[PDB]
Amino acid sequence: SALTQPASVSGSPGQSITISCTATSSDVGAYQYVSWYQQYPGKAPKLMIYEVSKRPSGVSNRFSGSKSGNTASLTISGLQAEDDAYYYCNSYTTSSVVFGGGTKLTVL
Amino acid sequence: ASVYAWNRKRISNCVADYSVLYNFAPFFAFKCYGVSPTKLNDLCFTNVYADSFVIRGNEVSQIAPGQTGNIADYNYKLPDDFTGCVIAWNSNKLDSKVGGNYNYRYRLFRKSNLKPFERDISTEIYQAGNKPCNGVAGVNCYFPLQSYGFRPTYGVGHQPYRVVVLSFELLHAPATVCGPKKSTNLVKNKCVNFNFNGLTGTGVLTESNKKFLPFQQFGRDIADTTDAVRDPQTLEILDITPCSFGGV
Amino acid sequence: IRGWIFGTTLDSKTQSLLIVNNATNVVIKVCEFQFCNDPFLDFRVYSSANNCTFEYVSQPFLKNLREFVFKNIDGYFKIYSKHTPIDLPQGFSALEPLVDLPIGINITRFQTLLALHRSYLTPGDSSSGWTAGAAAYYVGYLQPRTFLLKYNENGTITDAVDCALDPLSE
Amino acid sequence: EIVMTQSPATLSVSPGERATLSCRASQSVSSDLAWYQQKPGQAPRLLIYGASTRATGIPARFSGSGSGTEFTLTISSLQSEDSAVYYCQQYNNWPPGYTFGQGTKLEIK
Amino acid sequence: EVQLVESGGGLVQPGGSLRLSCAASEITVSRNYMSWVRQAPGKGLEWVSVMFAGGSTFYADSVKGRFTISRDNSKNTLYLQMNSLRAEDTAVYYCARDLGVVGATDYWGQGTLVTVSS
Amino acid sequence: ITLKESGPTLVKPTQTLTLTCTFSGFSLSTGGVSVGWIRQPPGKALEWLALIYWDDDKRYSPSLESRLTITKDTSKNLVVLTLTNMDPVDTATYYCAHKTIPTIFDYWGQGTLVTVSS
Repeated sequence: SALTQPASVSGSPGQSITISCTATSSDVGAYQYVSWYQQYPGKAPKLMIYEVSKRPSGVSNRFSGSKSGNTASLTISGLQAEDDAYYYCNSYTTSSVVFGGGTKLTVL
Repeated sequence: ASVYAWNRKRISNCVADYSVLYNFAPFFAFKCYGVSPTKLNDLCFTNVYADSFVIRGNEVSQIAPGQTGNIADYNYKLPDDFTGCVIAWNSNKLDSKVGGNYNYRYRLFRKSNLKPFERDISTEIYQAGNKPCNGVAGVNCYFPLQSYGFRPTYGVGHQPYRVVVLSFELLHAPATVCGPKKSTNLVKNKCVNFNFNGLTGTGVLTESNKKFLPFQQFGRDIADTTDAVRDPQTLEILDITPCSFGGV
Repeated sequence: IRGWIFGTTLDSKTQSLLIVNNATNVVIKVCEFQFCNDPFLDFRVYSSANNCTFEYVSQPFLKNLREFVFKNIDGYFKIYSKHTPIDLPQGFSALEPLVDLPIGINITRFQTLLALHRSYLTPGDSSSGWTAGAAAYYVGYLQPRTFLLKYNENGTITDAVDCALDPLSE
Repeated sequence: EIVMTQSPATLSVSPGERATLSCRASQSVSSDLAWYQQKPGQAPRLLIYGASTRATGIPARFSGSGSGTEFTLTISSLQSEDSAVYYCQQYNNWPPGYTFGQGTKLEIK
Repeated sequence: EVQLVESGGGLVQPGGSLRLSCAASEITVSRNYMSWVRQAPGKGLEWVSVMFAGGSTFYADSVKGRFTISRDNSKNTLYLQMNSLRAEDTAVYYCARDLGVVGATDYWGQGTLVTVSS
Repeated sequence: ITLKESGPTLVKPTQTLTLTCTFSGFSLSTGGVSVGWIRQPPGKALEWLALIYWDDDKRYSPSLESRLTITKDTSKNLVVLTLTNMDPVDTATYYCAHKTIPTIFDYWGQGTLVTVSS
């Protein structure tokens, strides 16, 4: 509602799929800092990517972010069975950090 | 419906369980006037009216007996001796859209207060003391209704709220909507205190062999002694005999 | 004959009562609709605005002698009935409790309801009327009396004696 | 009672250029705002209401912007008489409510 | 012209009472959301009170229980009664007709000074 | 009923374009209601793209399936369209219309003009 993410997505194992976390709200700022979190089956979210097109060393090389303007198209190539989890988006606003409405990714 | 255009309905002639509500939702606003919420499911009423509409967040307090405001004094007013109650639960998953949901409005300007359960729909352009700006703009020609315009970036105070108002009656009531009942499971062959739909007595219950006519509910021997009764659940006929007594 | 109308007046000035049978079901309503000078002859309805308070429906009441008893004393209006093969027969037969309605309208006047196939319809007409089959209906008025009722082995009334008709009966 | 904080306090710009003044809220004020110019010696004057709508008569030289928790008023070309005080008034709760600022003093040369 | 003119400003001993009055022209007040604003010398402004078009009025917390707004509708004018003036309440009071979401406060009054003995 | 699309106006070859269609007047909870996408090349006729029914059983055009995973969120009543691997055939306008079974796409949105080139 503050930021916005679709209900859920489910991509077949071994292909690529991209998810968007559109702001759907005027003056969310420049929408430049955008972090993504992997929520495991009952664990604390881990920073997967920040600075969408950048990526922190320590995770695989298949996740990849992008920017089509005002949103963050999170892409995942070579989907593996380990990837069944929850995904969230995060971006600073003018006054305080805001989160996305959440997205669920189930591999089948 | 909108606050000033509630969708009136009546709910009578039914065995009403006022506790089927509690399995619905968290019931953000649930306080009952004139009748306790705990003792609602059992009490009976004349005619139960239902008004359904949507308001903003910080204005739900104005729907109360004798309370003045801008939605209570201008477009929806319930009595001070009101019997029934109001139920409001935040709903901005089906009512607040991005850009402003200009579907729920509220009379902001008017002439005087309104009477209890007085609903008005008029959307004329309000006066301006003198002849107003009929169909035009100008100094002070301010429409009386104003849309809320809910969006999913509004704070909880500016979010849409669905609300239902139930109006009961307790004066002269022809009990038509109430009573959950409680058919205590049947026991046979022991002298037991029974209450069959008001018929109270004591005795031993035994399988009957007499053919009650389909319109009959009671059985009597000579001298009005209630001898038998038919089940209101399974319609089986039962014989009543007073349990054993005697001298020693 | 397909229905009746009761009440203190036929105008909408009071919440009069309506009972109308049909080939499919009975429809009972109490809504103070002002009616015409005469019941409309079927052009399916003829009445003014309404303030209905009660409505109900159930299966229809249909040489066969249909008998009805209409009573309304305690704020309730009660119907008993019987349908018999076959003028009034001399046979004894008791009427059974059909419905106990809760409407508490002060009923003072009552009428019958007619219909007809491919008949013209107007709110008011003279004694010319419209064609119909040969039929008749009898009307009688009840009185407070003392009755001796005889119940059989199966719980049905088989005979009755008027306690105040003649000395032998008394 | 939402407290509004304007910034900066003072501004001295050569005649004829632009001036930018920020007034900062602490919660969500969406597009409920207004800007008043109270020339020293009498009552204030409404310039821009709502989010950025320019009040009638008010020279287009003023421009308001912002939404949510941060707002800004902007003047195109200060003339010598533009020196006055400005206040951003919010009204997210209208019956009964308004909340004023601390004011800003703008002058020229 | 459309205007709001005020009266009642002056000097009174502490604990005393006072009455502020607001006159209008070419516009009505009885059916107009009225709002009295005030300004302490050198400080900002503050919403003091409001009366609706049905009569249900409201007041700020700082002056709750001491001031009372009224209006002689018969002759198209507004009033604000004050009492128990303490050291804070020394301010210049303005009359305003506030609309809110449909056009923010616009038409204001010449003001009225309210000071105390000391 | 009203709908509105939004998203990127420009995109590069072989990239994932995303679009969000926000509507007003209806929601994604009632029966029959659905949301579909349509594209139109400059000066040519429309074509279908995808559809999301109200029971969350989703449908796409047969020719262009196995991609463009259309997701949605019925809480804020929003539909999301995402198309990867842009080709010069994909240079067209895009509209989000509401679909019922007989009156296919009777309520269209705003539309975002998108170009695919360097």
